[PDB]
Amino acid sequence: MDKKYSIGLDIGTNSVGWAVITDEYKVPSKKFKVLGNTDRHSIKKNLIGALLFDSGETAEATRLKRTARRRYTRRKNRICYLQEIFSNEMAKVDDSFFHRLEESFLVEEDKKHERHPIFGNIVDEVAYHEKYPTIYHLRKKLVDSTDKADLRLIYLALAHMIKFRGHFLIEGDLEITKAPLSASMIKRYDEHHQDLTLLKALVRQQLPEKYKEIFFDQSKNGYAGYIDGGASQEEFYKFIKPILEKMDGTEELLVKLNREDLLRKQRTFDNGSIPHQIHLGELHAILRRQEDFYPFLKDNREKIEKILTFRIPYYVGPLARGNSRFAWMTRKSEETITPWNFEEVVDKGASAQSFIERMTNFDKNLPNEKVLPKHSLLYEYFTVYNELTKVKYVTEGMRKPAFLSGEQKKAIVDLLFKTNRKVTVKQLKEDYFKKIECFDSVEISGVEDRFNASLGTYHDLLKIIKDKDFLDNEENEDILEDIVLTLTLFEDREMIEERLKTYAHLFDDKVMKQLKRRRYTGWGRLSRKLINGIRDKQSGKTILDFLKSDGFANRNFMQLIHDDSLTFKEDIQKAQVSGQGDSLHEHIANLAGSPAIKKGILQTVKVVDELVKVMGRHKPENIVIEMQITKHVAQILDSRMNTKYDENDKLIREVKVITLKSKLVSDFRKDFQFYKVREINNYHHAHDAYLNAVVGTALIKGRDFATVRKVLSMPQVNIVKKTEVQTGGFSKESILPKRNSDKLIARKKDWDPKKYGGFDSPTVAYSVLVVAKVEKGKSKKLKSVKELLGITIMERSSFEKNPIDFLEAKGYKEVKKDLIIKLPKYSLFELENGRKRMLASAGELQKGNELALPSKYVNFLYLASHYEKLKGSPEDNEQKQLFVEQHKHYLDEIIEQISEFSKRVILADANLDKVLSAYNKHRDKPIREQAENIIHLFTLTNLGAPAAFKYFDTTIDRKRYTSTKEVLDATLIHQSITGLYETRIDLSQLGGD
DNA sequence: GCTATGAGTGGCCCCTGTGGAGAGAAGCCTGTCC
DNA sequence: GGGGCCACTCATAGC
RNA sequence: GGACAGGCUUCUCUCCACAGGUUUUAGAGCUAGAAAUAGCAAGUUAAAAUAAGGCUAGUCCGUUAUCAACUUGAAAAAGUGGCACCGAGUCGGUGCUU
Repeated sequence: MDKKYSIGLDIGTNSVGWAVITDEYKVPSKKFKVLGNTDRHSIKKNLIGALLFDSGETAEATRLKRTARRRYTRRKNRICYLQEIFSNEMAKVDDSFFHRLEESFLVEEDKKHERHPIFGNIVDEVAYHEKYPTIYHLRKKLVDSTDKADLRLIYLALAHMIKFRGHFLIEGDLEITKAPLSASMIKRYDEHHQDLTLLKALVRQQLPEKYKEIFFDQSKNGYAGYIDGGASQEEFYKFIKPILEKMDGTEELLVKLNREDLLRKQRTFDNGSIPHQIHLGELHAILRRQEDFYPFLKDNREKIEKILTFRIPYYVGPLARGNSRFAWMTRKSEETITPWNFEEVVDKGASAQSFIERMTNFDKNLPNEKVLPKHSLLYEYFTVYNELTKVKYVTEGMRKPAFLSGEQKKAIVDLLFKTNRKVTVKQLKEDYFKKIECFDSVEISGVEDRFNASLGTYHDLLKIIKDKDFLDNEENEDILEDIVLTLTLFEDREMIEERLKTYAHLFDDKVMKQLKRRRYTGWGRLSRKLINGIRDKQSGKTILDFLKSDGFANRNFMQLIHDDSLTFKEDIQKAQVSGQGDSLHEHIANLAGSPAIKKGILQTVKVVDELVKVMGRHKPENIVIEMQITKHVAQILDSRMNTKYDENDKLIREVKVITLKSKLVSDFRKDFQFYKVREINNYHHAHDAYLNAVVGTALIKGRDFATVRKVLSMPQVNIVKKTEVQTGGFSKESILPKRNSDKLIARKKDWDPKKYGGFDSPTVAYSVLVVAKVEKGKSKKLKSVKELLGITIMERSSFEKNPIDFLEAKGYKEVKKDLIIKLPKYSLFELENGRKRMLASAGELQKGNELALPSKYVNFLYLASHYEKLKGSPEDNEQKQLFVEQHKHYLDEIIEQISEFSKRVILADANLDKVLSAYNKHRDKPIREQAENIIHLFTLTNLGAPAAFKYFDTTIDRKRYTSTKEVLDATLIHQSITGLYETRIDLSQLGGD
């Protein structure tokens, strides 16, 4: 016999609960076979459990980092182009100058040429640093001076301008000197110097004791920390404000501080508002000044100007040669794209059209067609004729509200739609019914004070074209629709002019000019072919044609597409693409929402599949779920379950799908006092799923209440933590100063971290158990070892490619290949007395046990927690308060059970003693305060990584397991997604000494 | 008589600020419809 | 939020 | 239940850019003193990297999504685990079957 049963599911963002119940609300328990090598061949478990998983992450960070990488690469390319231009003349003066510039980052030992970059000699370098303390001084000198200067200084100025060209927020162009920016920066530098001198003098004169801390201590927020340390400008002002208030003569300095102008640096974050035109002007001035000496400058002047001005248009996209999934550019010729010949290579119009169209939705009724623009004339025709199709009007002498004819529709559109941007009900009644039809009293139904459809595009074309006859000609419909498409697709005036150039023959200069200024945004939901492309086989009328005039039927779009006597429904059904059934992964990915809920849905579906496999492949009667997205989950479940068609090819619904809301179950809990505390454990998800299933089955349809109470008191529930292989950044991105340690990772292959510093704290991908021999001690004696080694994310490819060489690189010898066992994150281990630990990383463990607490304690805790906030009748409130007052001794029992559970699995003796001392010290506090503090206490034993918490005013820090050596002899557990299937492997029997 | 290793403990640490252009989805409000 | 790392004391044994 | 039409709000995906921050090196520190050190001077800028790198060599790609174990598979993927009853501190016992 197949015992009828149903599945209840609770779906969140981090957890998926599953419950299986029979017809009588009983939860069966089965005896399962256990694979492995241990003596435990059979384990009994209950058919209830919940799955926990890490929250899903979006793609924002990847997008930002990819954009940053592209920007850095393109800046490097600009610098390389500048150096390629200059190389010919630079070689004539100093051939090794470029070599010196590139290797300057290395230490003196690794440098191949002389250590001083600019000149290679100490005297000239000192002279340059003395005459020109800042690059802005050199910039102003080159702008104003009329003497032939060193080529290397010109290169430095041009490179400094190019590498920091500034923003492009504005198109077009925007001490009397042509370099206001450099002059302003030099003025700020001089003010900084003078103010620093004055500050030092005043501090030394009045308060000499603080001189050393302010001007020598790099560790504080003083001037030294503001310059050589990591102190920010705001922090420096914060620290220096009280000191200036303690001294005299600081009124000017204090006013400067209030304006954030005291001792201001040159390289400041306010530069984000500098237009690129200032840098362009300085560049052009320098080029003009120095072109009279260097022939190559004036010939390549426009190239240098373009390199600064050029940027890739955003609609074009990356200049990829086919092998990038993000690329869409159309490339005319296979030449190497350069900022000088960009115009002749890239089809700007085609690329822009591809960029716009690839995000446009396909027509749902006709998948192989694209929708029309929201401001398309044909779309506006469709909307207007659809609205006026169902309009009912009541005049004098009319018993029934009549329907408008096509002639009336055309007349009304011509009179008001083509003359008014929007047509209202009152305006219609006054202008057509009162004037044209000469009816004094007319009542219109279906439209609220204004028509939602309007001919805005027609009015724009009337304002611009100013020719009504050209607009009203059907022979122009193709040209007008193409014009509207062109206006919607592009935003660049140049491309708009280029494409409309073909139709410029029908219009004057000004008409073409104002057309170039119009833009439209938005798109419709139907395609051209659907509305007016396909024709009826008999009458030849399209959907639009019927909407214009349909006789007494006056059928709307929905009626036409569901009309059995017309071929529109036939064509729509025939056009349904019988494409490959989307893979459930990609099918779920096609949904709208955060990827986390998609992960939850996929896990839920796999849980359902495994449960069906467990129950002997006999499908349940009902599936209860709780969370459009819920509707899509229900659709997916129905599609996967009901798969057989009857003789009439109808859908055989062997399994019914149920959707429920949390409020009903919450009310059921409140009425029958089945309260839950979200902090005690994770069984609440399973209990909520069980309640969902029970309530659904009861609604569709003392024993039941007793059965529910018995079920909710079960201690054995299957909690499974889904293992995940960590991915992402190689390590923390904060570069740290050099230090003699083996834990640093180099930024580049040949950059020894001991001399350059680098990255720190790699993220562990996974660990593998290794049994081998390692030479330890000064005598290099072989020692057989057995330990866990964590593999970084950066080394995953090397490890997977050839594990043997990678392990030998670490010093391990005699590696037994078949003994390597991959252990993903959160792998489960079993210890003595049932104590369980989850492998968090290579060197840290997490608590892997769940506290089983009886229901009556949970009810008492809930009642005490909201003792003064009960929402119900006064009799119920007083009953609950009295019941709380009856059982004050439960607190001692709760503390005792917590102590026992801690002594059994937590092993936090110092923290447990602190907890006991705090509990004894605060035993006279109000009951509700006691409950509030005790609720926080369960964080100590909750599943997951240990965390700190507060108990009254005493704080208990987190207890961390800093050594994974105990699991080296434990029993490894592999659990299926529902945890019903297990495979247990004993690590102790492997790798004996 | 001296060191080395591991073992635990407590505490500190973690890249950030903005602009432009579009496309799409979803949640509410009104009207008509299948 | 949770894992990585450093400064410190200590356990413990080989020598 | 679904589709279209007007409005409010939030959220998601792709591209172009900018300003920083961090790191190493250069910017002769001087005086007295064996040195520890004491005093004085100065301090704003500059170059390169900004996930290791890869081959498809592009002015491209490298952090989202996908993953219990065993057999067959490059992988997507397919396949693999008795039942009923009585009990409950992480699940225990009893009866039939292979």
